[PDB]
This record gives sequence, C-alpha cells and structure tokens, in this order.
Amino acid sequence: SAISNVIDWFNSLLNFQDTTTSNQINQQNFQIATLASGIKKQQWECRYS
Amino acid sequence: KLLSDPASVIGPLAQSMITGLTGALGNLNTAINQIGDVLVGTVVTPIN
Repeated sequence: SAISNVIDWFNSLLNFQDTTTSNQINQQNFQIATLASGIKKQQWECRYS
Repeated sequence: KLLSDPASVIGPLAQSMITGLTGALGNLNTAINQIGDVLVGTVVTPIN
C-alpha cells in the first residue's frame, strides 16, 4: 500500500507539473499576443492601420 | 560443531527468539508505511 500511494502521489505531481508548464506557456504567449495586437487607428485618423 | 558451524546442528528458529529483531522490523515497516501514507495525506505521528 505504501508503494502504491507513492505511485499515486508521483502521478499526481507529474500531472500538476505538466498542467503548470502548459499554463505558464499559454499565459506568456497570450500576454505577448495581446501586447502585439490591440488598438489600431481608425479610418479617418489615418489611412493605414 | 556447535562452536564452529551451528547450521546443521541447530534447526530453524522463530524471529521472535532474537532480541529486538521483531521490534526493528516493525519499526522499519511502519516507517515505510508512514512514508507511503504522508504523500497521500492521512496525517500520522512521525516515527523519528
């Protein structure tokens, strides 16, 4: 039972590890995309975006 | 023979005959079980 519990805890830790890494990558990419895009000049202010 | 090689003359004997052997084995097994249990919860009094 002790080894089985250790197996379960290690699997849970690996799941948390991968979820946290994916969340970090997604958050950083989302912030970079938001910074890259955003407000653009309207048609009357200037011709180009 | 009993002085030199006590294997053939003396038959198998229970672990409980040895002083503290069962205590040490129980302590080690309980330590392993506590190590397994703490990782999943079930707060228990630490052995050492």
